[PDB]
Amino acid sequence: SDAVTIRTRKVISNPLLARKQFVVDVLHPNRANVSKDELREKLAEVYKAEKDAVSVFGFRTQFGGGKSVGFGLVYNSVAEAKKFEPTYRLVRYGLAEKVEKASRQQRKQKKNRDKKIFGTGKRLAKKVARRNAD
Amino acid sequence: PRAPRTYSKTYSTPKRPYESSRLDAELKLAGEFGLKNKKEIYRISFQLSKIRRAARDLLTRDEKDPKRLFEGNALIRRLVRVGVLSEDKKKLDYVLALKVEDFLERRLQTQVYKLGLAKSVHHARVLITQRHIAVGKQIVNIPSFMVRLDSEKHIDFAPTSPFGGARPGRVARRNAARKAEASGE
Amino acid sequence: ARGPKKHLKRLAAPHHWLLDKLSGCYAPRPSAGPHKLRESLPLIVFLRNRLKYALNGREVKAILMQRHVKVDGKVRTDTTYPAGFMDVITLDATNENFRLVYDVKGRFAVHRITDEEASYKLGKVKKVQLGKKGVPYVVTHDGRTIRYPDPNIKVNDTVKIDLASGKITDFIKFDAGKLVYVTGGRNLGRIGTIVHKERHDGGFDLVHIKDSLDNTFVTRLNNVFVIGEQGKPYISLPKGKGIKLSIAEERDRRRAQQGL
Amino acid sequence: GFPMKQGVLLPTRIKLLLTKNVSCYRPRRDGERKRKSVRGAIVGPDLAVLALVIVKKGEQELEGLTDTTVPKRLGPKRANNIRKFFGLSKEDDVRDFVIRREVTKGEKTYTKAPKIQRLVTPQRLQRKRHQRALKVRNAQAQREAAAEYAQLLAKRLSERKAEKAEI
RNA sequence: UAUCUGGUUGAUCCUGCCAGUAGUCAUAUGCUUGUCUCAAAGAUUAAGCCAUGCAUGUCUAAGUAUAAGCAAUUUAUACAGUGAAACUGCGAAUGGCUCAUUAAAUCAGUUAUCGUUUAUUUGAUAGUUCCUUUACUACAUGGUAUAACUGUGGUAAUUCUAGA
RNA sequence: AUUCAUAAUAACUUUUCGAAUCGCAUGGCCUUGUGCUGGCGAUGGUUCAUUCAAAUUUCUGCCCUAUCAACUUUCGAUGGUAGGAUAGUGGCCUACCAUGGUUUCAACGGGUAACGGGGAAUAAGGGUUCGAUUCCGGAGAGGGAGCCUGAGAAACGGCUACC
Ligand SMILES: [Mg+2]
Ligand SMILES: [Mg+2]
Ligand SMILES: [Mg+2]
Ligand SMILES: [Mg+2]
Ligand SMILES: [Mg+2]
Ligand SMILES: [Mg+2]
Ligand SMILES: [Mg+2]
Ligand SMILES: [Mg+2]
Ligand SMILES: [Mg+2]
Ligand SMILES: [Mg+2]
Ligand SMILES: [Mg+2]
Ligand SMILES: [Mg+2]
Ligand SMILES: [Mg+2]
Ligand SMILES: [Mg+2]
Ligand SMILES: [Mg+2]
Ligand SMILES: [Mg+2]
Ligand SMILES: [Mg+2]
Ligand SMILES: [Mg+2]
Ligand SMILES: [Mg+2]
Ligand SMILES: [Mg+2]
Repeated sequence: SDAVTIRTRKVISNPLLARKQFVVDVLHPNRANVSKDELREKLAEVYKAEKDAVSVFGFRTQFGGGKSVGFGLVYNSVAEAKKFEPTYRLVRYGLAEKVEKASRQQRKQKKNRDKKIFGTGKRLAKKVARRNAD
Repeated sequence: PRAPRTYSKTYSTPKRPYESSRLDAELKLAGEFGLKNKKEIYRISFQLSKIRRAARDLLTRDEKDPKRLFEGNALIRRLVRVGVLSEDKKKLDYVLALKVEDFLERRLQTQVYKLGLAKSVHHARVLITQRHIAVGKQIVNIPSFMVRLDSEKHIDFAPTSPFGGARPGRVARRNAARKAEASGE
Repeated sequence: ARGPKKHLKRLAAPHHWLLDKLSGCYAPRPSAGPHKLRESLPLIVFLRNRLKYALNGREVKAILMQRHVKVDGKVRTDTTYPAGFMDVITLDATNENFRLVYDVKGRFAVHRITDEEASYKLGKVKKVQLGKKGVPYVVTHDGRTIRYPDPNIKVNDTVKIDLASGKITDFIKFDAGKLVYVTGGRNLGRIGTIVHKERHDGGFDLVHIKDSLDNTFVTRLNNVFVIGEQGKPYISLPKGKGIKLSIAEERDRRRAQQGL
Repeated sequence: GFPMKQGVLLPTRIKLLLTKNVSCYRPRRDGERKRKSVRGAIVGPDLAVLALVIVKKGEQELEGLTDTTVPKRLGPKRANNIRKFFGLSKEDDVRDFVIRREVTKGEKTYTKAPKIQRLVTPQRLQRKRHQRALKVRNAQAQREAAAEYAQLLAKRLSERKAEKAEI
């Protein structure tokens, strides 16, 4: 009961992306930039869809505080939410984990090392072993 | 290789460095309006010189010209809105006759002092820069906020300033804590 | 040098795209298509900047891969497809149609149209020739070749394409006293009737066009697109009707719109 | 380590501008030619390994040449190559005589067979008669379009010559 | 932002320069440097020379899959899923950097191709395939020849390559 | 505005093209043969248009210098004819022919601490100075030269040769 005053300006329906876009502006007195996860669950019962299909990003609160302005999305279902959500925001919403790949320089070094080998390279793998053995 | 970020100078140094008459009037206005540098006079003089030559080059055109009517009335409305040019004397001749004090009286540092609430121009500057004035529902820490005649009745204390409420203040809390430490619970 | 260019930077894009100076060093270069690079609106610019159905170009690709967008009855999943003048854009989702007509300010205007309007389009006859085996054909302003036309059609006329078949329905002839649309020049987006035209042997003929408010102007015929008879436009006109009033009267409608 | 080149009637090495589809060289770009030194075809004392291939088996038995046979790696992948391999006929079945290779995963036995190319399937016949019908219907559509335009030209000519006669 | 001042003489009025004076998205350097926004930055002398790492690769249901790869197939004993490698197609002629050349040259605005080429995109487009038929050659569909792959190697070395 | 588009006739060709390609669905029909016919596309493909262009091209405009006034034409300079080459016009090259072409309205030469422009600084007005550099066009990848593949490169994170 802090009068957080959730509202959504410039709401546009986008059945192209099977979602709804809006601008989430909140008015939180005596409190800073409260967080994104209670804004997601608040917008869940605002648009009556579900907690997991709500996507928000932005919320740069105004100078002097008290008011935060950001962008928000509500998806029709979680399946098409995952289909039209960027993977950096999946791990922001807990729906996925960071795919543990190599570093970008290490991936480029691996590609430039793999450019030398024509073919699989299994015959040269046994050839260098036979050359060093005998 | 992006688009270049536009910038420009907002002040002009006078051609003569040491004139006793000009140093008299600059430091008179600096102490009268509680200014920090002479740059805060040079910047206002830059805005006088730009709008004076705009009105000069538009008064060169004759009346009933669409360019003169459009640019003249837009500058007239802008100066009336900010409150520099008064409700009457809405002519480009009076825009040519504007002075430095007409912008110095419309600053937030001047206006906060003038509607009570500050007791001094220097106290008005330090209340603004220490975040004690919310003009609308937004706090301002710029002494040159240049109030535009629709916010004069709303120049008040901030809702999050200890003068305006919602907090007892940092040095009052420390002084109250020391009194409690020297007294009891 | 050395070949065709594939990058379009910002500050070299067409100005009617209204793209931001900031937020990137490049603009969507339109691919080859029915219209020229400088005189067409890419689908990413129409969706992300005009319709605002997308926040980034990645989701613009996502709708076009979902094949929701189609122009002229064809899907056109390419991101930078050069949709141009007199092109209908149909989204079967939301049941929403548009035509890329210009506005009074010379920019591509979001003008929603009905389905019986999206069932056809107008095309300015660029050239008439006999093809191979003596088959006459006309080429319109969007590169459409329509064989066996009605031989009353000359150049700088307009046909009405069925848009469901490579044929025509009816044609309207470049004559005096007909609604014309200005497609190029600084007079872009002005609607009026032909007062007269000049012969100008050697090239670059001129057309005198006056509005309904008697705002007479001249234009090269390369910029002139006939869009109906005297009155009665074959296309629903956008908001403004191509009158091009002065800016002082424009700021007066803003006060009138603000005055409630 | 310089390969001896076919057709170099010289006892030493020589640099040549080797191109695509020649020996001792594999290009990496389109139209790329590179100058490489190659040993001549004339056999001398400077060699290290000479390659011999036997074209006529003799009376004696070697340790590792004529005794051990290597199984064939890939069988015929095309249907006609299968038919000429097993000698069935011009028109028989290849699916019965597809070569099938056994893969054991330790516990699981599975069989793999090639995709048989260039066989006749009703999908291929459907596509073939589709282009037959495409060319036929295009020919009737253009002929009736030309006939309609010819009768439209005859109507315009009759109307304009009626107006020119009585004007 | 249409401004001048000091210096020749014992004193004056001039000519006249020197000196001051004010800006520079105009550079360097000295001293000083708390905050927020914004951001030029090896161009000038050496387009002088470069260690090293990276900057061009690319697969969808829709060209080729016997990886003796994975899940094993999903009438499925021809295959059907994914799929390294490699044939195949396309890109690599875009970009980024620099300004050494270059003085009707580039370039700028404006014209022409009735003086030409143009992959890709988009629109249209092909019942005639009859060698000299009064001699057609499988169309329920021709052929080989190779990569990747297996195996034998050479050289210290290279995105080198040979024989089967 | 054409010897234009297009058509016709006679022919000519180390005879061009005119689908032996792939995914998904597989409906309907009767001479019930796994027969007839058929759908939604993908990749291709000759030509004409289109777009992206490219190449050449018409007029006009560039700093200082005469202690640079004559220059070009052997090794094409100016034009004609004909050929060759080019993707195409053209001395672009060749052969023959004529002696032309530029110039004090500054040709030609020299210098540039010269890439051109959009622009920038200063400025009452008029001007002066700058513009290597966030955009457009050009040129180059140490200096030259030559070339392969490709629609397009005289490409240099392509090749070849010399230095
Ligand atoms: Mg506070
Ligand atoms: Mg002087
Ligand atoms: Mg701070
Ligand atoms: Mg330099
Ligand atoms: Mg260098
Ligand atoms: Mg480039
Ligand atoms: Mg960079
Ligand atoms: Mg640099
Ligand atoms: Mg291509
Ligand atoms: Mg010739
Ligand atoms: Mg010739
Ligand atoms: Mg000659
Ligand atoms: Mg320069
Ligand atoms: Mg230079
Ligand atoms: Mg420059
Ligand atoms: Mg180059
Ligand atoms: Mg290529
Ligand atoms: Mg080069
Ligand atoms: Mg490099
Ligand atoms: Mg390069």
